[PDB]
Amino acid sequence: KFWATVESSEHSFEVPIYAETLDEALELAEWQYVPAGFEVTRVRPCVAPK
Amino acid sequence: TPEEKLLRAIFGEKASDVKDSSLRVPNGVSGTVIDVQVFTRDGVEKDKRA
Amino acid sequence: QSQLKLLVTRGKEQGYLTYAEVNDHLPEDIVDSDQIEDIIQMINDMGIQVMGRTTDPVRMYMREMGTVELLTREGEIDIAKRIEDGINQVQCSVAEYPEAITYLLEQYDRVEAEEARLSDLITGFVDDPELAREKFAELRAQYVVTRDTIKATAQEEILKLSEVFKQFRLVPKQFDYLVNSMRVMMDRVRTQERLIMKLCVEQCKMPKKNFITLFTGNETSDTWFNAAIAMNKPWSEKLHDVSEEVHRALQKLQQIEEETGLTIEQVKDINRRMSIGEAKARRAKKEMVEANLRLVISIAKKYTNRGLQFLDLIQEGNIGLMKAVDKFEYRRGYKFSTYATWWIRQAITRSIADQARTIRIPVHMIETINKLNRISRQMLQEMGREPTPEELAERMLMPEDKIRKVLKIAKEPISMETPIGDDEDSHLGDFIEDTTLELPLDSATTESLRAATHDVLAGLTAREAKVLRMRFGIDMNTDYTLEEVGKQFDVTRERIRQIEAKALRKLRHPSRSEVLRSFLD
Amino acid sequence: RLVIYEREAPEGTVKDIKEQEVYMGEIPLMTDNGTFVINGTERVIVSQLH
Repeated sequence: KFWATVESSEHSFEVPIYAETLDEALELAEWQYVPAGFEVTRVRPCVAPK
Repeated sequence: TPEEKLLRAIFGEKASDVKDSSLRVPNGVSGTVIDVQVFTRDGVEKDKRA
Repeated sequence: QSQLKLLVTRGKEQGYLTYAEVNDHLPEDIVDSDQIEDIIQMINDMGIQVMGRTTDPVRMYMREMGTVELLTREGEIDIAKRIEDGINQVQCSVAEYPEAITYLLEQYDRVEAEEARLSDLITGFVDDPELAREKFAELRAQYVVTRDTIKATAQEEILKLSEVFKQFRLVPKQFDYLVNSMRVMMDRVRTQERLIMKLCVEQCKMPKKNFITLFTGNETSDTWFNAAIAMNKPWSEKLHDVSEEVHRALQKLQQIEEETGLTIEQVKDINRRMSIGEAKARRAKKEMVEANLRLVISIAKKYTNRGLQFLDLIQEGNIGLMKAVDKFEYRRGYKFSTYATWWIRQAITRSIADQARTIRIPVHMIETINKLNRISRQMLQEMGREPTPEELAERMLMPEDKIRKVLKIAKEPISMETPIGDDEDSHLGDFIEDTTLELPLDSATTESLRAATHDVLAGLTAREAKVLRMRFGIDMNTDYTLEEVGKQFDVTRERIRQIEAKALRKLRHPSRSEVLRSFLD
Repeated sequence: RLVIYEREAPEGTVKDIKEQEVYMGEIPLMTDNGTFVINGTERVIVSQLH
């Protein structure tokens, strides 16, 4: 998955966004975030050494 | 109760049919009575003091 | 075309939503704890709130009855006709049952024998004790004429028997019991029929096609049994194994033909006919009610605030409407509307009179209170303030001292959870003291007094202690009568009564008496 | 004044009763000190600000 950093209002936080690509993760993030009046700050890939 | 009935029998004390509800001065306060008022229901005979 | 934006949009336009509504619509990728619990914070930063079918049955009932088509002036006559056709059919079905007549005759034998009253056996026939005593003999006569015709000429007299039995209006309870008896008898018939059936098809291996072939029309005789099994059929020779059971259980089957005075063929027909009639009746009557369901609401809208819910009112009123449909006859020409109105209103009022109170009071009490409430209206501004408490009932037809009590119990109790002053969590019932409790001080003094009295009783003689304990409930259950004391004490009567007075004296002196003296506060 | 207008206007009155000063309620009076008495006790109504 991908952790998308969303920031709005008085504070910020990260939400999981599942996708097959970083770019796709960004698109799926924005499409599922921006229109609500939420800003999309950052997108990070999930590491987790296994 | 039995013990109380024994007590009544020995000391010959009539158990009153009337409980004492009387208004008494609250504990700790010592005043001087400066006045008394008696309010009587309309139709009920006034007492002596009243 | 966003899920989140839809959630937030609902939560913006409305502004204001509940946890569940937010849980309903969530991002495809958010199912878990920190993924919601934080989204709430997100939402509770802007447009902040946290906490078809509209539920409340006031709607659903209104719609469901909103479906039903209103009747027509002529349609009422159609439905009522269906009713008449329906009922009297089951009445005739009752009249054609021998045990139904014999039961009536026997119960009347119990009436004249003073083992029961008339009110329980009859409401009157088409209408006096003498007239009853005779008409009943008419019934009995038409019975005793048809009883001897059991030999093709009987079908003629059975008609008249039905006629005279029909002329009786039975007490509803009795009629119900009759119908019940009939259907139960039918259930017995089915018991034997099914028992015999399962011993052939379900066990003995034989088709229901062949089984019912020789069954219908006899079922009592051995024509289908002793004259059958030898037929050389695949299902024939298999019938030898159970042949005992069926033949043993057949006795009751032919016994029913005696008890009821009808062949097994006839019974089923009569009771089935009755079932058809009953079903027809209820089928029309329900249809009558459903059309008039609106009237009930229209009436109930008057009685709203009397302490019963809207739907309670409309339901009790619905029951009233049902009663109206049950007791109505179109042949009287009375308009069903203005008729049923009074019934519905009656059910409503009678119900409110009952269940709207925490402490339920009799009807005449409610009425008596009402009259006082009405009298207190006219003298309100007439007396310049309000009529004196002892001037109301003067106009009433009663001793007038009731006004107090009547005005007392009538007041409904105050909710124990009623918020008291300070507007805090302090509630009325929180300030209710427990009087019924025995304070610990007194409970200790009682123990000390027990020990004390015990000690004082340890000082007397063994027999004095025994008799003084026996006279009272001291350290024993059920204090004994002065004679019983002697019964346990051998020597009896005036003896014991003396020792008592002898004990009290010894315990009267300020040596033994000084210890428990202070308990006399 | 209870006026009953004659049916089918122009509006005159068939009859009208002037019935005399119907008493509705008593109202609390303010003392010369700007206080009321609710029960046996001087009461003050605080001026609001809205």
